Amino acid sequence: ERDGLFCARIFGPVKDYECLCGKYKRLKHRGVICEKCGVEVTQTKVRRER
Amino acid sequence: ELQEKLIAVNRVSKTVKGGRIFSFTALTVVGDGNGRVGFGYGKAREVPAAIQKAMEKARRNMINVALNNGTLQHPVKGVHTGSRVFMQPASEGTGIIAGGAMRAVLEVAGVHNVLAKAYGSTNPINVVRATIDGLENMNSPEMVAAKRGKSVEEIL
Amino acid sequence: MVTIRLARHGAKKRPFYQVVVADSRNARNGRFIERVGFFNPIASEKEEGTRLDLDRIAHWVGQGATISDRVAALIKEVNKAA
Amino acid sequence: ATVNQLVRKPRARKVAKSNVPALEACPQKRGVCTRVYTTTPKKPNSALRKVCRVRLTNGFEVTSYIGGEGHNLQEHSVILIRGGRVKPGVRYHTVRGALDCSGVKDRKQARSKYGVKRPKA
Amino acid sequence: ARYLGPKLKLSRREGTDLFLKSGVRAIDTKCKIEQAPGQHGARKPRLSDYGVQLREKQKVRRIYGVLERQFRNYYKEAARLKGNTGENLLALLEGRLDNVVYRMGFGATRAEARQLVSHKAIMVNGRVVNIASYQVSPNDVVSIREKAKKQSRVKAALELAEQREKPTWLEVDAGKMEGTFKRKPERSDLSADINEHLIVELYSK
Amino acid sequence: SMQDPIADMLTRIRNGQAANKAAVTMPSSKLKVAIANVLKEEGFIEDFKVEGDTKPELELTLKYFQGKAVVESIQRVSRPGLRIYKRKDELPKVMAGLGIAVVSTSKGVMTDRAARQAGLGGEIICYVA
RNA sequence: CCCGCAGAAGAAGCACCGGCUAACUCCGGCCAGCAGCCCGGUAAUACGGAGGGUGCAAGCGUUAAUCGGAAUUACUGGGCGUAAAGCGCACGCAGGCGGUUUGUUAAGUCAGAUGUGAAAUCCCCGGGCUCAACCUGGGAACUGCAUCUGAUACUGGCAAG
Ligand SMILES: [Zn+2]
Repeated sequence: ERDGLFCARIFGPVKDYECLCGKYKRLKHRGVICEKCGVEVTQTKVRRER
Repeated sequence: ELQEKLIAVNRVSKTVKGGRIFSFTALTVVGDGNGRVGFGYGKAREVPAAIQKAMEKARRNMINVALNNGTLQHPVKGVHTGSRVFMQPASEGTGIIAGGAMRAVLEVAGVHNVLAKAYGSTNPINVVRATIDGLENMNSPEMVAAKRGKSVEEIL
Repeated sequence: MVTIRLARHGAKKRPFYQVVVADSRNARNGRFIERVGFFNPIASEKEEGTRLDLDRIAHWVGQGATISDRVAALIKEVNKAA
Repeated sequence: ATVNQLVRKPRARKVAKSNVPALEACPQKRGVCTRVYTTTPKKPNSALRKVCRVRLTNGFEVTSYIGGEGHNLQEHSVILIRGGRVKPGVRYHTVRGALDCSGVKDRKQARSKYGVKRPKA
Repeated sequence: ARYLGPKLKLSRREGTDLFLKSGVRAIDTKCKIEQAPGQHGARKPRLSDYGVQLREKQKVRRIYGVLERQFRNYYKEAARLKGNTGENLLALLEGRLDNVVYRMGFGATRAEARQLVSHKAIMVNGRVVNIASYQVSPNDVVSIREKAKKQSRVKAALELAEQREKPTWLEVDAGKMEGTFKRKPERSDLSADINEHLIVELYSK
Repeated sequence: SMQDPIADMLTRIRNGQAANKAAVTMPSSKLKVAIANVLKEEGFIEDFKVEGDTKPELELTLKYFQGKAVVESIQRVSRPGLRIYKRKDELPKVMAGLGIAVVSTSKGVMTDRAARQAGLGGEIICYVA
């Protein structure tokens, strides 16, 4: 849910180094946050500490 | 980490008693987006193997370079056997200006902002060799300061 | 003789005059000795549509020159603008 | 190559001749077809290539290839020509649809290039 | 003077989502976004050096909706100007009135924005500007006029924009329906996927 | 016959550096000598020494760093068949300035950058790099 | 120029898709046909047609013509053993070049200044047409020429070596 309890921008992307919605499907720009996603771009265990 | 660009492929032939036996040649090159660069020229009956061979060759026999922030350290020429090459550091934003295989060598080399033309033959192989030459010959301001026994500020 | 007159130097329906000192016989927009100001008839507000280099005018008249009526009108306006 | 030699006798610009002199720098020119006929191509082709000798307006006599499948052309037939050589001794192209030249029949592609009208349907 | 055909086809050809449809419904549902258009879509051989550059150029042009001559002119202008050539070009593209409007969120798509601009809906500094190519300057407020303020489409567009995150280089008010073009955008603010350099190279043939 | 001794000097330097000769020697001249001054002043050479009364003999002592020569390149620019005069605003840079270009000016001989600072052009004798 | 009315209404073509070179399939016999340079003889992505597609767009194409690419006259910027390219060999006027040191001059040369270098055009910074084109203020430049004052390293000249 964007943006509910289990958000994207507030915490992180479900998938590792992926915008959950759609951009960055390789290992080049880890961090960009486009208008279509309102999502960070890090590890799968990054949400466990945030 | 390392990226890699298959520049060119070419079919080549051997005449024998029976007929024409075709093999293939693969000119690839690689760079880490920094000074290091290296090119591979492989051959095989079939393309996939030839290119894999070149990727191997390039991975090794690499060569380091001194790259001012995103560009060169000065205007240079570099030549191989028919392909003489003139590159000139170019302002941020300008992008890599170059025609073809040279574009690729630069692209993997990590340089970003150049003006490059090629005098003479355009044989991909020779001209990429000339690029690597003109990149290897190049010296950085600290390195001149060293050769000459001086402070960099002395040289500005 | 040498007259102080206008030169239409602008665009269609949007004249923009340059006042100039030039010999009479020369064409309107032709050979001019010199340019002493300008006139913008179609000048918008808060801009100076008109500007005149008065001494250079004042020199030439003493040199014995003729002044287009409009140019005279424009000088007066400035003296009265003043 | 010496500076002084160039001084003495400077470099000479290679004058290329026009390959369509009969046009004499006219994009086209009118003519009358003294004779229409066909001719055979130099090895390795095989055709009965339609062609016509044309006496021009200006007074040059030449021969003109004929594009398209089927023309109407005859002798004493007033035509226009545009240029363009066919790969012998032929350098010039008949503009279909001009002054006596019909347009090709039953063509629907490149209708311009043979002077054919848009179809109505 | 405009591309009037299928929008998603273009996107398909490009490879990416060009944002040629509002974004209510996801692009994967509307069309086979991965597959290229036409009978020979599934076949995808690696393109040439020239070809990739051309494709890139098309993408950018498609995104903004700028035909070729205009694009060329823009490029030339960028070249003339001081600074990074490609980024200058990008900035110029952004600066277009319609694009600005779209960014603000008064148009669902860029096309919509353009249409709005055409139809004398938008004002720039309280003066009705009708040209989509109008280069909006820094500190130039741009608003919907009182006649076009009642339109249901505008509010929808705004809503859509809201779902999408905002650009830093603007400042827009949903109630007032007026946005201030604060500054010309930095390259970092724009999308990273656009290889401006390729475009530059293409014109530097 | 000898048409340019400045040329001869530069060639001799080139070849000594090429051949791994410690020093090199040749007939002495004033311009030659001020050039040697210069080069020392820019640390491409270890030292020059003129010797002789009548036909004195200049001797440059070459320089080697990490084995390889230190004058990477040296090339004349003006020459008797073609002279090369420049205005201060027109002064080149050698190697994007990592090098030098010897120049004569009305205030003696000196490198390009010193000339710039001084604010006056002249005769570009040679580039060194 | 502004205000009112009605209703998507009245408004999209050209060229190409063998490679160069963006764009691919089906249907029709070295003919008919294409073509800028390098296809067609029965499975033609190259001829014609359909389909699909590509790129431009109120235009699109051909033809004509200039510069480019062409460093393919190479001043910048080429060459001549075998690819084109060293006179068959010599002397030698004109002519070009000119070892080294001192003195002078200032011609070339550099520096500074005066005069000019129409306007317009180009470009930089501005303004005005709803924008652009367009108009338009101010600069800059016009690389140059003449005249003055200087510098003297070089080249040159004059005098001595
Ligand atoms: Zn994303």
